[PDB]
Amino acid sequence: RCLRANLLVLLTVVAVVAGVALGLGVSGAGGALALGPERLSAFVFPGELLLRLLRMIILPLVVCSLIGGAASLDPGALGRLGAWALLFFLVTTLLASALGVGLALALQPGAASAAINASVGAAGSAENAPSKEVLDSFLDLARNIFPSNLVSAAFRSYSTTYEERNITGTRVKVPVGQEVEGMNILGLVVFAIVFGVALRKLGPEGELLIRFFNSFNEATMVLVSWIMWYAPVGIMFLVAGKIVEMEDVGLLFARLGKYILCCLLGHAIHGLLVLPLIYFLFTRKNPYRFLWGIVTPLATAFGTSSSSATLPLMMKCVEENNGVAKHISRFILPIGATVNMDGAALFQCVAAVFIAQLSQQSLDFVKIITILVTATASSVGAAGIPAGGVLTLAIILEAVNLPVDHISLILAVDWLVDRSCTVLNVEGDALGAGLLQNYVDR
Amino acid sequence: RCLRANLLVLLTVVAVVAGVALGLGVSGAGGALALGPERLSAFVFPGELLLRLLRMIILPLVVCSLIGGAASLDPGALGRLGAWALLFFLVTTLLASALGVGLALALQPGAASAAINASVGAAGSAENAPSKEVLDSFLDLARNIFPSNLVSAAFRSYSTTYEERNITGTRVKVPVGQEVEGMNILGLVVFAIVFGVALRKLGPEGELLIRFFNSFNEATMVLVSWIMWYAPVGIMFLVAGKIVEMEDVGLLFARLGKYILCCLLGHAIHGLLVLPLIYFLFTRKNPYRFLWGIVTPLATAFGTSSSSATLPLMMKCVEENNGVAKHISRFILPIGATVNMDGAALFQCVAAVFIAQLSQQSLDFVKIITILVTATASSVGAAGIPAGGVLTLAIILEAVNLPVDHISLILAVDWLVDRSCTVLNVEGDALGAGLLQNYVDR
Amino acid sequence: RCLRANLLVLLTVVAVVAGVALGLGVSGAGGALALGPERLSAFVFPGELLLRLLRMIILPLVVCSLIGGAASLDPGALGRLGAWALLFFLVTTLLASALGVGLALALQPGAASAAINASVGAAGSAENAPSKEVLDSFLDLARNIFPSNLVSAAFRSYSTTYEERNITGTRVKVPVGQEVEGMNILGLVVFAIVFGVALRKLGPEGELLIRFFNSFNEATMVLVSWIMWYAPVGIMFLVAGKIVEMEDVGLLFARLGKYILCCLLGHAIHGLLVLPLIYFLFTRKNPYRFLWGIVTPLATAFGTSSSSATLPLMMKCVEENNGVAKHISRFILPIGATVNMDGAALFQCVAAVFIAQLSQQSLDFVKIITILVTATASSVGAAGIPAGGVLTLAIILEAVNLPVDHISLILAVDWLVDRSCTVLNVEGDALGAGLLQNYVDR
Ligand SMILES: O=C(O[C@@H]1CN[C@H](C(=O)O)C1)c1ccc(-c2ccccc2)cc1
Ligand SMILES: O=C(O[C@@H]1CN[C@H](C(=O)O)C1)c1ccc(-c2ccccc2)cc1
Ligand SMILES: O=C(O[C@@H]1CN[C@H](C(=O)O)C1)c1ccc(-c2ccccc2)cc1
Repeated sequence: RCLRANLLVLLTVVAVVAGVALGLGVSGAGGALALGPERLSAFVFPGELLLRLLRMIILPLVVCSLIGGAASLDPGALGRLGAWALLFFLVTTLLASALGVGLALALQPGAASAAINASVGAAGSAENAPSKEVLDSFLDLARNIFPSNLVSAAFRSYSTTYEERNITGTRVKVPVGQEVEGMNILGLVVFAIVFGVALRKLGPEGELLIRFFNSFNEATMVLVSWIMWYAPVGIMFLVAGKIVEMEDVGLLFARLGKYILCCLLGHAIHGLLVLPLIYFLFTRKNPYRFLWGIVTPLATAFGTSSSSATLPLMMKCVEENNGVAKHISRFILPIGATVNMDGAALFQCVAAVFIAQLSQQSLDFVKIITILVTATASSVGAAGIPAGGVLTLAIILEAVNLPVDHISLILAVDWLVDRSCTVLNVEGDALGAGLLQNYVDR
Repeated sequence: RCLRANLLVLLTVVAVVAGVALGLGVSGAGGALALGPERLSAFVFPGELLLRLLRMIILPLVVCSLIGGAASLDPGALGRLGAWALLFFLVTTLLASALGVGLALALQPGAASAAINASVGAAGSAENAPSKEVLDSFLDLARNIFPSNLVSAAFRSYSTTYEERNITGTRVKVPVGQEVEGMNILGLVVFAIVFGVALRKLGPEGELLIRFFNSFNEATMVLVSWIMWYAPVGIMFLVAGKIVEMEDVGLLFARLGKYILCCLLGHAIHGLLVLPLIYFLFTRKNPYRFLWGIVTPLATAFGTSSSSATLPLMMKCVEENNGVAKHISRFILPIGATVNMDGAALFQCVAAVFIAQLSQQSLDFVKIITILVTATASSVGAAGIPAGGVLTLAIILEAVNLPVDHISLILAVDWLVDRSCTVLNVEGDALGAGLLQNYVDR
Repeated sequence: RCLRANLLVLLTVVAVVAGVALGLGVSGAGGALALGPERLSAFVFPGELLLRLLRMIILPLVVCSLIGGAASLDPGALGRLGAWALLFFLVTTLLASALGVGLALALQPGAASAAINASVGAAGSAENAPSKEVLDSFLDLARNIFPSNLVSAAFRSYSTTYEERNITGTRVKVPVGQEVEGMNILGLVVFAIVFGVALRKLGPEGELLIRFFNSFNEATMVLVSWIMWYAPVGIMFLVAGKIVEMEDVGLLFARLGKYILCCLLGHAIHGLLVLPLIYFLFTRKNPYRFLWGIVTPLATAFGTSSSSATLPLMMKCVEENNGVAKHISRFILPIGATVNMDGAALFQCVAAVFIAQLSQQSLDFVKIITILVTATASSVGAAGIPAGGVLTLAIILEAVNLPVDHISLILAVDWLVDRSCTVLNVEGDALGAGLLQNYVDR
């Protein structure tokens, strides 16, 4: 039934296109001048509503899916599957970062152009920042792993601020911990996996609880169906709002065309050559057909710019349309979302290479390897914190000591490239799931 | 067994009467002068303890009751029942507001009297307020519906404050969102209903989870029995404390007797003529007998002045004493508490008409309809936020541009009329439940 | 199998000893000068990680264990068991406080010595404090009992701050309530017990839910096994960090040797004479053998200095190694942790007697009884709040009006005696559990 099957894909693609058209027409016809902030809020509000709906269920779906998936195969096979999955995610993120270096080095987006100016963008506010240390970031990562409280971890994460409690002499900023807002999805993932392993360690005592969590996840999936049918309206209004919130006639594109083209080309090459090649090599099944099977979550990622929001829609589409195993999907795809960020590592590395290319820095071999490794680790470093969309580039440049004086340049255009990043991240998650499904099948 | 059956009703009526007598005697014999703030806190503390007990269980009871009630009848009948229930609540709230107009217009409580003075009450602090816009209130309503996180929604709700982030020129206050304290019971209600519909959409997978939630609610009901047996002491001490906290020899009654009489008469006429007439018309069964069946929750509402607190006691009494169906009770009565506020719409409209009557405003037909509709919507507008006992009148007067210069007059006497409001709200909820029980039975 | 059975006990004792050796060697070899704050954080971080792990599971384990234990015996036997348990905890805490008086009165640690000076310790900051009233502390106790919301009670507790809302004349600080951080484990304990009683009041409706909670607790116990195998590393690094954070060559020991010896001797006499004597008297079974059965939780308490953290390890060890009944363990040991603080009452009383002994106060009989009773009540007074490690001594001295001018003396050495306090608290909990197991068996 092609007409009914492809209806959703048609609807969300039409939603994205019509949202772009609506926003461009509104901005050209007057935009904010004809709109006002109140009508801007009402115009963006369906987007905020879709993101409120899809952030409501990631906690049930992630927790109960991992508990229902971990306790479906014995811990030996689970350990092997988790290890090969982490290896796959690490390799894909690393290949993405290397592709970013190879593109930004060649196209040279940091050539002398309008982007050389940074007074308007920075205006002295770029240097002023928390300036989180790399060690403190890794410690906050390993403290959001193994949370102090599960309930608080359902909406809070640990962030190490810096006070000035060294008045005795030579004032040095010292770390203090204070829980902030944002889900600790990494901690919940680890707790859930460990729980499911515990229930598989038990036998008849755990059958009730596995039945509970599988039923709960199936109910949440039934909610996901209806959220999915709502999603095109939210995507349309969200995209229209996010191109009405800033003019996009071509001024910022004319400013940073090489950098944005480098990022989008890197994302497409990662998402249409590298990972499809890996899938074909391993499972020997049409990767582009599989990619067409998941267009609706990809479009939702492009609209939403959060891997959080698109994941329920994705797990529904992968388990339903494509012939991916239910337990493998449950175990892998949440872990893919919180760890694999191929696009994030990609455009972080490309941004670093761009800001280094302007001012003519060297970056011969050692600094290249450094940016690769710290981008690969920051794939998960940025994962626990939702606020740090591109904030993690500052700590990278602190590690390797580059000019952070114009990091605010990307914040004007962060809303664009992060979308394609989200697309590639969910794509890499699904391709890992398919590969590991075939590996477990063999 | 009349002696054992009516014991609780006798006990709570005696508690209210003895609390009034205790507070009046203490205030006459010296009150605070003989008491001190520390003994005032210890004297009110049983009231605070009862409200802490009854706010502990509304979350379990509401969530699990709606999940156990929604998934007891098919979604078609559920949709019809929900639609006729919302229509009933809307019509009752609208009739209440019209009754408020009809009374305040006739009795004319805003005649020239001591209430004309407002310097002592306002003293310039009335105008200073957040001044929340109507659109922003509706957006916060639809964002507390569809919460971002369920756990946070168990004790937090979304409130749009206003910052001054327009330093570029012509400083205009802009909205920012920041979650505040207070349960998001509307969001939990909607999520729970949707969940129960999902479990009914499933079949054998959901039987476990329905059995879980029904068992959990029955356990919470068993707690409610013991809280109910404690409740008269809390009501007595609470009422005594709330008339010791301000002198009530008759000064404020002598000031606002017409307004308070108008509100209480409106509440009684709504609760003893209109809704009993509707019940008799539809189900043809003794409405005043049914009203006598539920005296203990009504007295608890009068003491507590929160529809939150009285609801567990009410659902216990309605399912136990009166012959109302268990599933219909579960589905309707929580939704009644968070949506139907007949008394709130009533005294909000009466307060508006009173403040308009002083200063001799017109309010011919269009403004009357405006106050009716905005009161009907603010019945649920004030529902998500517990702090806004009468705060929502300011945004109404912002919509229709009346003198808010003396809104602080009612805050001295808000503690009185809100009690009768709570009584009428729970009464309207039960009468809707009985009507819809008979409709489903037919 | 002695070699495999005693492996854990060997490992944690070796961990404590090696942590002491590591910290002393690091402090002697340069300590902070060779370390830096960043490496100090990385060196303490395994300790923080163990405490994050053991605070993650106390909520599941406490809640589900009490629900699974309360609903295993009928409410009559439960009421008797709870009453005899509270009587036992009260008597043991009182005996501990009397032992503290008897030791501090005899050894006279407040003799004229270096400890007479307090300018360096206090420096005027001792008097400045919240100065919480005793009545307000008891009210906050009874409001953390019977929480307003269960979810918030999973990570928040009620603390009455004091504002200055008496500008009308004679500015007097007035209480305001605002929820703060810290688990409301007392409220969760009471709610859980009451819930389990409700499920036992029900019959077939509750069997599912009891099976759920028992399965959930068993899963959490399975997590506890792995946390237990990790624990020695955390204990070693934590102890090393907490003796590297301050020099302990003997300066503070040379300052307060009599006071610390009094506290440790009181703890050992309570833990090795009084309670073993009671156990032998009642159950007639080797108490020191039972004490050897639980060495690993005692060492964990000595390392961690929190009865929160050690309790999962303790309930595992008591149910597994020693022949204590599962239901009795579940019901008693959590209640022991949140109520019985023998060591806390002990060193609080000893600290009071020490600060009274310096400056030559009388403390004949009435003040002795006062300190005993307020210490016995503050055993649970300090229990709800984790921040108040020794903060509760100030409100005691407010009750009985002693010099609080040098309360900051103990804060330098609070990290030492609180460890032995935690050891004795968990020890008293287990001994109560064993006694009541034998009583129920008889
Ligand atoms: O902050 C993030 O990363 C940046 C945000 N936009 C870019 C993108 O989403 O690709 C990169 C982030 C967002 C979402 C989740 C997530 C949460 C719950 C379940 C599953 C996933 C993790 C990390
Ligand atoms: O703020 C409110 O409305 C005013 C407060 N006092 C008046 C009254 O209670 O009638 C009007 C409010 C209070 C309570 C709940 C509620 C919460 C949970 C379950 C069920 C109900 C909704 C809204
Ligand atoms: O603040 C406390 O008491 C002082 C802290 N250090 C000393 C000690 O732990 O002995 C005394 C405290 C700590 C922990 C818990 C606890 C929490 C959850 C489950 C079980 C228990 C109660 C109260």
